[PDB]
Amino acid sequence: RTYRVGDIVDIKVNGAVQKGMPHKFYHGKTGVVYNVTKSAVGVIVYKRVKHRYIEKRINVRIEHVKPSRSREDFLRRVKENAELKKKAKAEGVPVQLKRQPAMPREAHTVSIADNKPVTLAPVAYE
Amino acid sequence: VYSEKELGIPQLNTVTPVGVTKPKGKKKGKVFVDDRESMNTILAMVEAEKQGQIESKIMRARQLEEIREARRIEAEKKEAERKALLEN
Amino acid sequence: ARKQRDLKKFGKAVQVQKQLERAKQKREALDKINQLKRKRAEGGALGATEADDPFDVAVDNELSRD
Amino acid sequence: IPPKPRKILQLLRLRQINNGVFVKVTKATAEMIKIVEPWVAYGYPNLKSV
Amino acid sequence: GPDFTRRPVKYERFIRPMGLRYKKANVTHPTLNVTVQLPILSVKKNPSNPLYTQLGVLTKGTIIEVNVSDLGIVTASGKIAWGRYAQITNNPENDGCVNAVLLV
RNA sequence: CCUUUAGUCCCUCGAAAUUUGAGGCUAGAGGAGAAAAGUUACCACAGGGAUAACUGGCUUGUGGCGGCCAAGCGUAGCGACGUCGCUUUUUGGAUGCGGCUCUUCCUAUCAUACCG
RNA sequence: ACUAACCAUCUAGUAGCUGGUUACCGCCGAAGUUUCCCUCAGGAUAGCAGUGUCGACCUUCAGUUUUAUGAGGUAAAGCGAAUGAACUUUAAAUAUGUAAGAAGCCCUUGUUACUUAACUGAACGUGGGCAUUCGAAUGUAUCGACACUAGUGGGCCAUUUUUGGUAAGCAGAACUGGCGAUGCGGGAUGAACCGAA
Repeated sequence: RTYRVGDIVDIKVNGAVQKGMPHKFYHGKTGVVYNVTKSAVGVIVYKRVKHRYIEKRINVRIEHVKPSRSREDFLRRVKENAELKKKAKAEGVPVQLKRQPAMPREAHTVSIADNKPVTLAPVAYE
Repeated sequence: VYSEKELGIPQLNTVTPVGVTKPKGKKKGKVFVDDRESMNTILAMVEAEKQGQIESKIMRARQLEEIREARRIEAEKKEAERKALLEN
Repeated sequence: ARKQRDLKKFGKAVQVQKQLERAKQKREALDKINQLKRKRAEGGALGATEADDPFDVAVDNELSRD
Repeated sequence: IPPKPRKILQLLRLRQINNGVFVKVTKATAEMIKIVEPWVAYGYPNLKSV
Repeated sequence: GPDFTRRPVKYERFIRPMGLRYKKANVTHPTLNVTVQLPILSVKKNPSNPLYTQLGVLTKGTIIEVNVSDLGIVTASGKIAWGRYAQITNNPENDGCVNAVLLV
């Protein structure tokens, strides 16, 4: 794997190799790299203080770091909005460029035919 | 207080010569004292500092003279060994 | 001076960690004897006395001979 | 009170006790209120109440 | 074990009293289900302290060498066993007796 | 260079006669170099860190260990009361702050009273 | 050969230690901590509080939720899906890191001393696209930078998570909460309890 400077990497921490062993607090963490070496990578991490947050620097080698794709989803959203915006302008109709927080559901009727409800006791005995 | 052997202190040339010093961390060649004369001279020096202070001038002179004679015999025997191993 | 500063800073953690390491050692020793007991119960082929060598090496040599 | 409930109360504008507000039912708001469950009483108001 | 021994300067100041010394143990043979009083030959491993196993301290779960001659255990080659391993499985400090189970 | 491990029962030497020991082979495990190095729940000295009192519905009359049995819990493991084995059997000094007077209380009562 | 006592003065000798250190009201208000240097009767940086100057305007911001995606596949259902916690279509509970816009994405071709077989790639620029929902919710008692100044560098208890241990005690890490600087109601009474400032 090839990693450049400025990208975002997730840390997995596998037990195969004891070299470059990070702490359990740095295990399963996400941060940004600042230094790249032959084998180890310098990563900027955010640590939680008892009342605040600080920025630390850790040295983790290749076998623990992998790329992330949260920014991939963000760029997917940007492209999706751009394409819908262009298409809506071309067709002369308005569209929602927003995303919705999943509003509650509407009223509906459910039939009983061929779906007769079954009565249940508090405990299943058989 | 720490020992001058522990500290990496270089040897300093004074009225007492440093001589040909040996490199650090390397093989300091072992010279063996198994000759009766060499044991005599080492023993004479040891007894000299063990006895120490003597009021009599002649006694002090004789102590120094026996050490000197031990060194003389040691040197003679070593030179003889040198000659023996160089010719035969 | 710097070494002794580090010692004073980490004094107690060393003590608790050594206590834990000794507990782990006791667990390991009890395990190895339990393995010895189980193997003797299953089967085993000895002499008149026990091996005169140290117990840890004696036990290992048996658990490797099988 | 833990900091997460402390922040949710600040954002729901419930700074004092007996301090009701109106909230639009939604996934995000419902999750906030469900986290702040141990401190508030909430329900569905009617026309007379409003 | 012995009585008038001179200990190394390493251990010379460790005093082990007569009231605390033990010489025989109640050793249980499981398969030939029987408990007999047997002399203690040596202390092989106290799993709590190397200093204890050097001093001969008898604690719970402690491997000792026991004379099993009276049992008449026949070995594979046909010989009678004169020494086996036995684990102290009681608390001799709380119980005024030493109880061992024989590892056979 | 010797030692161990498993193998063909493949070869030599030694021994005893109707069997062994030591080597031999296959491949795992042990042993920059006379300057010194590593190591220890050990000792002595010196120093540093932690801890700094401690018991406070505590305590009393019936041991511990292993087996058998074992209502159950559980679906192998925990397991009481008993019984068996060890301690343990076929002829009868220990101890290394004490002592005396008086008040009051407790009962875990030596005497006096009454009972089985 | 060599190297006591009292009086006045130097002397108001030398302390980091002890004791004490003088009206009222109003406003603002802590910390008990990170990191570095060095063996002290400790310094430096950052943090909390405050003052001044400069830039914008809920701009922005946030111990929060949602969406997306990691570390936890942890429980569960099935095996009339395959295979056999180490099985899986699916997937719990539980906390937790990151991202969510003009401080944006691309695509297009001019230069470069970089590079490539090459106007070919990378960087530096140009053109475009959305200024009205500019691209989740809720709140917003504004935020940022520079300069300067004062008091702080102790911990005790408890919930949950977790490591080890005992016959039982217990010992240690992470978060959070209470108490320090907090009055009031209640628990007959009271550092650690409940309600509430």
